[PDB]
Amino acid sequence: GAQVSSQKVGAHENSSTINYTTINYYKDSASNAASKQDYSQDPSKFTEPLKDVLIKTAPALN
Amino acid sequence: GAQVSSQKVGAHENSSTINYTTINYYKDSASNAASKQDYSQDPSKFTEPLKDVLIKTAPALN
Amino acid sequence: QDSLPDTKASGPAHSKEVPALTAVETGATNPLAPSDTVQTRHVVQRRSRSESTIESFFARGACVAIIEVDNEQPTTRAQKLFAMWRITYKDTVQLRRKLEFFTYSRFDMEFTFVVTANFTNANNGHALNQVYQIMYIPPGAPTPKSWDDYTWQTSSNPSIFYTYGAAPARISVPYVGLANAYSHFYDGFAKVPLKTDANDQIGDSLYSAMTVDDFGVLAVRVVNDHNPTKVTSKVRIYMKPKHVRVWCPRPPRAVPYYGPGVDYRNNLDPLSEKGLTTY
Amino acid sequence: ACGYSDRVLQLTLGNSTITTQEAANSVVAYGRWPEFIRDDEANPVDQPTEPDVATCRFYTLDTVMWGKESKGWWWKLPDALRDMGLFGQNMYYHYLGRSGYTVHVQCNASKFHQGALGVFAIPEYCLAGDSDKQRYTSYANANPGERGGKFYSQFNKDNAVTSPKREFCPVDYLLGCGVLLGNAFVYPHQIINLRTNNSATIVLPYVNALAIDSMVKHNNWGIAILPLSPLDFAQDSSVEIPITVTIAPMCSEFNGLRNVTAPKFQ
Amino acid sequence: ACGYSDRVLQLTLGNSTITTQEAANSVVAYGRWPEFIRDDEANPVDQPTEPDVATCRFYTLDTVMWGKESKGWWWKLPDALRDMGLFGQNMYYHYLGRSGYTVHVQCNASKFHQGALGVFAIPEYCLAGDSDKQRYTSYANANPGERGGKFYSQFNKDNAVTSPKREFCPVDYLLGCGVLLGNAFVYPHQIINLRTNNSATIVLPYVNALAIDSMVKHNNWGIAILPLSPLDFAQDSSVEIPITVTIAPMCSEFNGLRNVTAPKFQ
Amino acid sequence: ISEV
Amino acid sequence: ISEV
Amino acid sequence: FCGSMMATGKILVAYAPPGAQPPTSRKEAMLGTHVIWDLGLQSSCTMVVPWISNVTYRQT
Ligand SMILES: CCCCCCCCCCCCC/C=C/[C@@H](O)[C@H](N)CO
Ligand SMILES: *C(=O)CCCCCCCCCCCCC
Ligand SMILES: *C(=O)CCCCCCCCCCCCC
Repeated sequence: GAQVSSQKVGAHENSSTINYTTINYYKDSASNAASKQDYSQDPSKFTEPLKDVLIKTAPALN
Repeated sequence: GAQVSSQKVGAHENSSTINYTTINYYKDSASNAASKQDYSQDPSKFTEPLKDVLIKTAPALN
Repeated sequence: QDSLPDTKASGPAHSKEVPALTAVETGATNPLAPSDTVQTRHVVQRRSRSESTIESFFARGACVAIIEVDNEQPTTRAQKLFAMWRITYKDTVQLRRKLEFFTYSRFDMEFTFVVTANFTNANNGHALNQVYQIMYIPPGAPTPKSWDDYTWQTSSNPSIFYTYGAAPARISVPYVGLANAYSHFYDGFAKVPLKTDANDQIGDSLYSAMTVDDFGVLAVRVVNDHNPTKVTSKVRIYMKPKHVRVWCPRPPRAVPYYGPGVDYRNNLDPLSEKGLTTY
Repeated sequence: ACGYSDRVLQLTLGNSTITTQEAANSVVAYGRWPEFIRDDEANPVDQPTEPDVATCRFYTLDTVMWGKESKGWWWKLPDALRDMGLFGQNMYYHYLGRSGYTVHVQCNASKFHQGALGVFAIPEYCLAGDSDKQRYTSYANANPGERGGKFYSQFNKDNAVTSPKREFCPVDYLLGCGVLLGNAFVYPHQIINLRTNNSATIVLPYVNALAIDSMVKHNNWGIAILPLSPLDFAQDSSVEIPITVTIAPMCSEFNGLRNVTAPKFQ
Repeated sequence: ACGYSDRVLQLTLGNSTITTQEAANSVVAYGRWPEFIRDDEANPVDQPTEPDVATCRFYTLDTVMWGKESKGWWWKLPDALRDMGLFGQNMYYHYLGRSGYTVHVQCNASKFHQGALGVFAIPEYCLAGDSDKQRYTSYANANPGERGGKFYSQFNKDNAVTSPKREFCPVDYLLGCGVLLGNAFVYPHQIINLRTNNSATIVLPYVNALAIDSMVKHNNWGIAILPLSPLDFAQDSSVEIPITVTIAPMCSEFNGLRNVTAPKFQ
Repeated sequence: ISEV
Repeated sequence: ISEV
Repeated sequence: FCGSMMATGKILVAYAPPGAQPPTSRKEAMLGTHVIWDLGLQSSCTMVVPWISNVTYRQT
């Protein structure tokens, strides 16, 4: 049940993919730590919530 | 001897089947934790303990 | 792979494509990049937004309560042999303000408890190490009337027994909301006055409040019987949201909080003075 | 070639049509068009009523006048429509109700007038009260119906601690709720800037932490219209022009039928 | 074997269920179950509202008492339901409305009581007036709502030719309209004969010479309940037992929405 | 180990 | 185990 | 019903989802969920109060 993932390495020693290991010890998922491997999204629903979305090179009002 | 099972996840992080691991460390089963993976049953032995069980759309007294 | 987009090289323009002009009346933000209005070079971008994900913005224990509880001889007056705190993030301001960038949220909650004690009197002997019971009392369960009445038997409510000097206690709680998300803002009432009501009190309720007891209370006591010298303790509670999702962004609080609603009262002047043409 | 423009639109719902020849495109809040509760998101088990064209049609509220000293107007939904035809009847006969909305704000002037209105649609628009007592605005005062309310330039605390008014005191640059008005642009919005357009159209999905709720107890959306730039004309000091708000319920469904709710407003 | 009987029925419509354990089967008038207007029989072109469960449910009218001197009762449809929940609201907000109905008449007594009620459903039940003036019953008097009207044993002509009552004078053996009561059996009907049954159930299709009409101006069906054999019990001379009428709209659709009709009844 |  |  | 076999009657039992005036008359009660019970050989009648709620769980 060990999950092995890659670390995003910042400073490098003068010594490659370094991995880390996680095992969940509890049945309830609320006990789990955060994996912090989080995806993102498009801001459009806030920055461009327009019915006809127009291209930035074209006039906004036609 | 590790048992790996799925957690039923409630809140989800913005990151799937998350598993947890269990190993029993003692010979006596009284030492074990509870697995809480418990099955249920039919209440009929209490709600309908009738010798002729009739269908709910039919008259109870025929 | 999580880096931000690369800057593209771009050169001069003389054309009918005009990205610099727009109409903000439409409700949209103009998605320009520097290469739309200046000549840029190519830059391989390596920066990322790893630390401003919703999980990383909230991934800190924030203090939400300081509960004081004493261990001394039970006298007949009002004492603090046990204390109760109604669970909330609105008694402090810092975590409240970060959650209120959003209207709704869904998360699990980690609570860590830091406990400190001190003597109050110069000396009436000493005290042996104290054990603390923190019992969660959900809405509807009986609340203690004295520090050792039957409710502390805790047969069904969860309790933590913490030993002084041990590492801070810590537990996690699932998403326990009655709705599909927690509401940080509720524009409504729990009751409506009807025309046929006998009097006006019947349908009156507080604006923007939902249930009365919300999440219940934490009841804290020292389990030890009293020593001859009095010992005062404080339990500080730190909340950390984990496995966080949030919906509908809001302007952040700009003037001091005045209660659990959105009311304001003083210091309604957040901006300072600066000349229009002063750098 | 044949001539379609994002400035000219026709909206038709039920038996009502709106035309505008000076729009600035239209906003669909949070990119979500309204929809009915799906079976896998359903919670009350009784069969819902869906009045469809009888309630999902444009209702025009009473016109308000924009003058040089106007500070702004606000309405809450579904409250502003509580007395509108069969939408109000279905709202009060049922414990639960759900609805999205098309909001169309109308304000024409001329090529020699100037001014800009900010039209913001805010989920859970909690407003601040008028006194030292917290969360004390009463139900009848929090819910003005189609009349809506107004903003003020400053906090005037109700002092008659004897017969408190129990009203909101929405200060305009604080958006009536303790945040700065300039950041209200994170909410779905349009601007009616008189040199550019004469209307704003915003489509609102149902937003709540529940699939359906009590419409009588809870307002889902607030509409706030504030003069971002004040009205002005020629060199006259008392120009006034109308602002008319027309709103249509969309994908209305109701659950929990019984006798009618009759709130006490007066 | 498991036990189904044409004496025991359950009717469920919307959020309402009726049970009876002493029915005498049920009548579907003219063999036609209610239905919506088909496209090839359609006439108004606007999209109809079909409130479905909000209006097609059982409404119970006020109980009337059957005593030894009762001559009979009559109601008209849709009039008896004009003030019933959202059926009445849809009826008055729309120019046109169409509906079929399930009528369930309830009257229990005991094995020692006797009497028989005739329950008749009559299309276009025109009733006769009280005076020398022809066709003079007024709108408010022709339409009693859920209260219904009564029959008489004889023609009592209104004589105050000054302030005429303008009421119906329905004589019972003439079915209130100049024909003999004994021939009313050509209309869809059941009999509640107390030794046999305690209820009558009749399903009524919409019947009219048009696919849809004004519900406010025109009643499609009349319900007439007359004692075919008078109530009697033990040897008492003043026995009374209740008669309760419960009616449910079926396949309701409405066209022509506008502001609400408010008839003048008083 | 034994996943279940 | 499960590498990701 | 625990009356004698010779007793007859019809009873309306109703459920009004919250938010309006609590029913004081049959006329108001019959506009909500209801069952009309006819007394007879089947001695008992069941009314089901359907889950009709805004929140996904109510408080006890
Ligand atoms: C032994 C100690 C157990 C402690 C158990 C605590 C249970 C309650 C956890 C509540 C987390 C609350 C977060 C806030 C939610 C609110 O925003 C909203 N009012 C809900 O609609
Ligand atoms: C997946 O889990 C495969 C086996 C991993 C073996 C190492 C387990 C370490 C101990 C976990 C104990 C959890 C609590 C009983
Ligand atoms: C199944 O058990 C396969 C092997 C699991 C390896 C991890 C064991 C961790 C230590 C268990 C010690 C128990 C007490 C001696």
